[PDB]
Amino acid sequence: QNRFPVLNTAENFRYWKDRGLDRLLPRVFPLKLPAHRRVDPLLREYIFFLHSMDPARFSIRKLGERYGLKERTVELICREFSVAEFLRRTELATPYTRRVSREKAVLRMKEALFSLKLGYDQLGDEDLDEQEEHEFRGFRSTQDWIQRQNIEVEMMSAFPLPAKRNPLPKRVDVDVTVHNTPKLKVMNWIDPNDKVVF
Amino acid sequence: RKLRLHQERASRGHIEYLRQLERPPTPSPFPLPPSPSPSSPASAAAAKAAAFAEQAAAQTPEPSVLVRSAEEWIKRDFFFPLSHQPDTATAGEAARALERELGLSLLQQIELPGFGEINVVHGDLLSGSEGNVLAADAMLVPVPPNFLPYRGFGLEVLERGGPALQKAAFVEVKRKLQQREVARDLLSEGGLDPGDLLLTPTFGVCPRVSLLAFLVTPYYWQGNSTEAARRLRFTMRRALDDLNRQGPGSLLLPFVGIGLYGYEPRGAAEILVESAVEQLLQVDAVDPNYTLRKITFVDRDATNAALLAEAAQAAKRAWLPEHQVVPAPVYWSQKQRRLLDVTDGMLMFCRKHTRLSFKKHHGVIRRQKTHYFSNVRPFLWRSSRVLEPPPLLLYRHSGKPADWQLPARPFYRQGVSGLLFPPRLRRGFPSMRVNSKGQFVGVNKMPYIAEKAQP
Amino acid sequence: TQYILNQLDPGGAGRNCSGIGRPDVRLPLAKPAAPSTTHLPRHLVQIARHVMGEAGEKVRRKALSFASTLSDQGFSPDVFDPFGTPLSERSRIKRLYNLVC
Amino acid sequence: MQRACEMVVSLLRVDALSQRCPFHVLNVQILDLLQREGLIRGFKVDGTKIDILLKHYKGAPVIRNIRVVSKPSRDIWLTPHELKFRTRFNTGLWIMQTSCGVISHRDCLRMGIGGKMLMAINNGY
Amino acid sequence: HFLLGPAAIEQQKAAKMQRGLTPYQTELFMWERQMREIRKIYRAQYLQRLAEVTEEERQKQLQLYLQEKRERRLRREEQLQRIYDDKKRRAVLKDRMRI
Amino acid sequence: HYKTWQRNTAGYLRTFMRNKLPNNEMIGYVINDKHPKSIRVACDRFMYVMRYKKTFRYTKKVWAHDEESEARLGDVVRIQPLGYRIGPWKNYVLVRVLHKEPR
Amino acid sequence: AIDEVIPEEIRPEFTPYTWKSPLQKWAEELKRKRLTSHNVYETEVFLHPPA
Amino acid sequence: AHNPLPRRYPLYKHRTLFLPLSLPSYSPQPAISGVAVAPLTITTNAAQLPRTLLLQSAVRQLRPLSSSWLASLATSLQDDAAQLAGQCFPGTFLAVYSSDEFPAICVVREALGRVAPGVRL
Amino acid sequence: VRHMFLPFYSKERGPPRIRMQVAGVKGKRFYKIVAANQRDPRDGKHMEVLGSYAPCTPSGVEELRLRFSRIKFWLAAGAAFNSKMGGLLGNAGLVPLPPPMFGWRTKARYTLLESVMQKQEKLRENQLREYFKTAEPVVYRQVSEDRDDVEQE
RNA sequence: UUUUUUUUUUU
RNA sequence: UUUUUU
RNA sequence: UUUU
RNA sequence: GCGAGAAGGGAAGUGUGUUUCAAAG
RNA sequence: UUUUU
RNA sequence: UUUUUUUU
Repeated sequence: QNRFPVLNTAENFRYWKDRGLDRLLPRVFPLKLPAHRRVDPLLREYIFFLHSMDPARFSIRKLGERYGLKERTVELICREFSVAEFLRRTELATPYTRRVSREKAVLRMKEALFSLKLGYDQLGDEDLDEQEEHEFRGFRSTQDWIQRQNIEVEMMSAFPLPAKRNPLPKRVDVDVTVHNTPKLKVMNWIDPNDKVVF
Repeated sequence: RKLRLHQERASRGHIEYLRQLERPPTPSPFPLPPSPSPSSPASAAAAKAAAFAEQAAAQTPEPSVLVRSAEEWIKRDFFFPLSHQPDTATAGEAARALERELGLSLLQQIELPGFGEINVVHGDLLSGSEGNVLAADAMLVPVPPNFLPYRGFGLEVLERGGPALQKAAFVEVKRKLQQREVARDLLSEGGLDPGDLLLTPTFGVCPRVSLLAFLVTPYYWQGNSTEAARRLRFTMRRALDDLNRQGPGSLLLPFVGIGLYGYEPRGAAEILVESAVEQLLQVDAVDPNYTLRKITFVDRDATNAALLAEAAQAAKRAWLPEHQVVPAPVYWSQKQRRLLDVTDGMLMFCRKHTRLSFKKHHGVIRRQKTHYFSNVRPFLWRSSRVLEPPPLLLYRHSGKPADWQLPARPFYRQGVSGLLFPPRLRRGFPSMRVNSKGQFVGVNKMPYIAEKAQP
Repeated sequence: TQYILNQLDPGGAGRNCSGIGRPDVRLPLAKPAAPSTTHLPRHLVQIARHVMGEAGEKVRRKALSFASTLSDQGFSPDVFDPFGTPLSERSRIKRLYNLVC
Repeated sequence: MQRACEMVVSLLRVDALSQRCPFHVLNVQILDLLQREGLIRGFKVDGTKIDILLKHYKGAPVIRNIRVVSKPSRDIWLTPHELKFRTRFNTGLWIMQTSCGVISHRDCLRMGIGGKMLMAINNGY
Repeated sequence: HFLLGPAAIEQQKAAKMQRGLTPYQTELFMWERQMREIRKIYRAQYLQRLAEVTEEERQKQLQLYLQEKRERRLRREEQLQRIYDDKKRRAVLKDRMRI
Repeated sequence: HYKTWQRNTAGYLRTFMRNKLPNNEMIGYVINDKHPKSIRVACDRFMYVMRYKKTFRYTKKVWAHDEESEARLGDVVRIQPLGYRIGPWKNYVLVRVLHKEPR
Repeated sequence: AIDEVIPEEIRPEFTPYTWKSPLQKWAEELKRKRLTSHNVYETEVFLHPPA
Repeated sequence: AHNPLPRRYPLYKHRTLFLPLSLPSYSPQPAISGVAVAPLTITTNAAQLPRTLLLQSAVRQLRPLSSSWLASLATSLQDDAAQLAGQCFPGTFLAVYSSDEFPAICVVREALGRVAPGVRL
Repeated sequence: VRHMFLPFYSKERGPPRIRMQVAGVKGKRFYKIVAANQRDPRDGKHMEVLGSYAPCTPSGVEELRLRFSRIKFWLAAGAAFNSKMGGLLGNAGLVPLPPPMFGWRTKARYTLLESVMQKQEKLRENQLREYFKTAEPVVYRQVSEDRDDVEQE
């Protein structure tokens, strides 16, 4: 009835989804795992070393570009590596006997099993910067919270139609730091709604 | 400059936050009503009049709420449309006046004693016809091939020079191309490689320029963003390196990456700046050969120029000991350092029996009202939800607060930060009103506890 | 044609495109065809044809610039690329590739 | 105002082609807005009564539900910021009576003026 | 910069004492005099800045008042024309029926 | 008494505007003009109901004062309040007369 | 500039270049050889040791 | 006064934070320094995209500071066009030019930006 | 321009003043700085809220949130404050630092004592310098070959 | 449930 | 106290 | 108190 | 000399209160 | 309460 | 490869 060969149509939205009797059918799905753990442990040591050696030449952003790592992911590698080494050199406790919540214990098992089947990743595979793309991220993505409407209705006419009312930013209160001392911390309360600045 | 008083620094943050929220207006054009309207005469007359009201609605900012009586407001709402520029949209004259005195109303200079002379980022015209109109080696960023389809800074340069300059360009590339083929054949990718340089004497392009280099640049659409950044760094480093043992030290690289190959003022900017510093110091060199001691950047675009300046600031940080910032919470800890001796017997209570740990008490609230009036209301003294502000950054050596720091952290409910019909708040003149005479007078009333919580 | 390709693959300034349809890209066409030399300038090519010499005027690129009957964007025997720069290689898409995987 | 509420009974018919309606000044203006949206095929003033045609598609009519909000005995008014809450996530048609003539609910929010909800077309709960 | 600067601290110490007064009183009175000068500075600054805002708001009121006056005048005139045109037709028509 | 959320609804705001006049002025028709320099003005007010969302009307008869005694029975006039008490019944002052009944 | 597109198999990911870092070239070489295997890679084994 | 947490089988899984962000303005915005900043899709995650980071970066840079009717229209248009054209001496595409006439068109190209920046020849 | 502050002044209560309040939950009381009259109760009517004060916080450092655009405005109106209030505002730079108890001239022994503490801190620095050259996580002693760990903070 | 942080949408 | 196990 |  | 009902439910229905404005002893 | 089997 | 699966 209509021609639209693209991948952002109503029917093409959320491809490979159960629409019918297949919703109740059990299906296995891949297990997610953070990128900072899938990398080769060997490379983590190397990356940490560089960071700790010369932060100027080896910045947080430049270091992650060569190995293809995000600015946030590379930060955790140094932080997690530091603590592991600190307890070994100082002869405090072994990493295996370290106390940690159950959420991390299950994560460690997955990391070991991930490599035992496929293997560790020699180089990360992720983009440093994001990209505006059409994807389904939760139920709050395909909804307009400003006008609170799902279906947009407009008049059909060839002539220029009047534009819609643009929204205004929401003014909220914030706090800033002016003077900081060991025995006292002074702060300032900002009120954007005040006409007189002074 | 160098605001030492606490009051001056406190007011600086207020202006920065207000500037971000301020947005210039954008009046949209309105179409003319149609004369051959098929509607009935009664509706046609009303529609024609309504069109004029909308035009003035978006071009007539409203005054303060306190100006007119309450009654007046109610009648206007039901008689005229709502203006698009409310009193609580833009800042008043007070904010503009303050910036004049504070000093917020040649851009950057990175100077290193011993290695590099200066690094000026002055932005102005190159071929308009000293800081930025005297050098001896001009740069160019042409397309991979020797023919510019459209756009590009080099398109203008080549045409300006006329056939005299063009003839020299085609001869130099021809010889270089042939040399690569023979060298790669006798000893044992038929095109050019990104990172090559070519020399071309000036032919009247600019009286104040001696040489004119030709450095090829790659594209941006190839690969992802992570791969694109890696490619640009390789070309920059190779270009700079070759230039060193070429001639006198005077670089006039206007702006690399701009044109038609894809550019990013945010990301690309940092690459360039960061690269310049290394060249000067010659980090990647076993045998130091100081030849190049002058690097400058020239940009025509005002917008771009401003952005470039920002990059400079970041570059200066973490490199020079005189501009090394440090958070206050960790700065004081680092000063009062001590050596603590811990024996084996002091860690007896540190160890625990259970291996794993988790929450042993669900956070499920039992009484919603009883708990709220016992542990929520007493601990809440503000009508707005404000999170903990970021820490203050201080210097390492001098131990004084710096000028540039992190911005504010505004909070929004449910993520949405857009209001279509903002109301007229009464917070514009706290404890102040208008008298019959027109003068400003105060009031004596208890403030509403939920004033800011009822937008 | 440009509008149709834009919807099929979003690509412009500051975005990673697949390079499909651009003049400087190799595609697996059913039959041989000449490159798209329409976007090249006419002033620089004409002045460069004489200085290039006979080596790069009749044996480098023109020796195979008219071997095929078909062409792209019409025909232009005067404007061409004397230099032998191969515009090979391509890029993978980010939408269709993620669906089959 | 009473004659305005008498149009829903005549226009809400399945097995019919054209229905009469009392002539009124306000009623004429209402039909103009509905025709723009494509709900009424056409109408004609036959003197003391107005003949209005009915639109059908695959048997069923285009109009399936009519709700009268305003009544002669009272008056419903909503502020510009309150109409959005009422009307949200719907395809319905609300007739708004503003000072500058009569317009739909979509245009009322654009101008930001306080209208008056008269009737509802193709509205659920 | 003087009152809030380091010079204020040393100024209090360099003060002449008086018989019958404690050492702390000499500094307290000196500090009180300084506190009187800061009040005037803030008062003058607030008034100067408030004047700029008051003038800006006055211009908006005048512009809005003029715009509203024209809109009402034009709208009222159009309505009167329709009534006058119709009233004339009835008067002449009524006399015709009487004959 | 009205709640905080009841002062922002269109129903209450519209009723308020009708009742509200410059200088707290009122509109009413005279019903008694027997005593010298005295006229009883009957004013009509309005109120809003937040339960059924309906507005009713209730008459408010008040006494007024006239200097020239121009007003007569059955003539709509305008009244203005005053910050005092004059006479046993007199509580208002005349400004003008809108409509005049023949004799 | 487009015409009838003929299906053709390409490997843009495994494409050595003159600007890639030495580590990237090494990493891609091993990965490429694993996918091209048709004896071990395209097989399913239940037990870990060759029992 | 609440601490949400899972109370079911799926007690340990990736729970990414989502921050819905609708369109900032429905009006058509131009390209900043040639880089398009128009909205492509409505689905936006918490992480700020590079395209949006450019617009917000430039926002903070902008400082707060700074007879018949038909006959009259044509009369003013001619006077304005002539006056503006004479200031340079004492838009649409497709403007061809010859190689030997480059100097003649070069001055015209650079002169239109002083009186009509909207021209994009 | 004294006419603009007439409403503020109250005949029954008194002139305006700046003080603190005591509110919250038992055991975790926090101070709240507000503006009120002289005879007004400690917890009651208030004109405007200037900020708050938390002398006890989890981090161990006393916090202080105040409005820089309101405190200066109120002082011009002629609002007094207690001795303790002046000291806190002095550190923030809003008002001149008031003298401490007994004045400044009497502070003779404290000056010498402060110098000794400062000298000790500088000398301690010199001690740790040598440590970094031969840092040893594990150091024994000639008593029983006992292990003694070393860690900085 | 963060070694050197009093910062952290930790999960 | 046993069984299993990169 | 597996920080009084 | 200055401060002190800081422990008050006894009066009132169209009142006590709320809201809109005004106040150079 | 007690505590490196 | 750690008193790992394994549980006052």
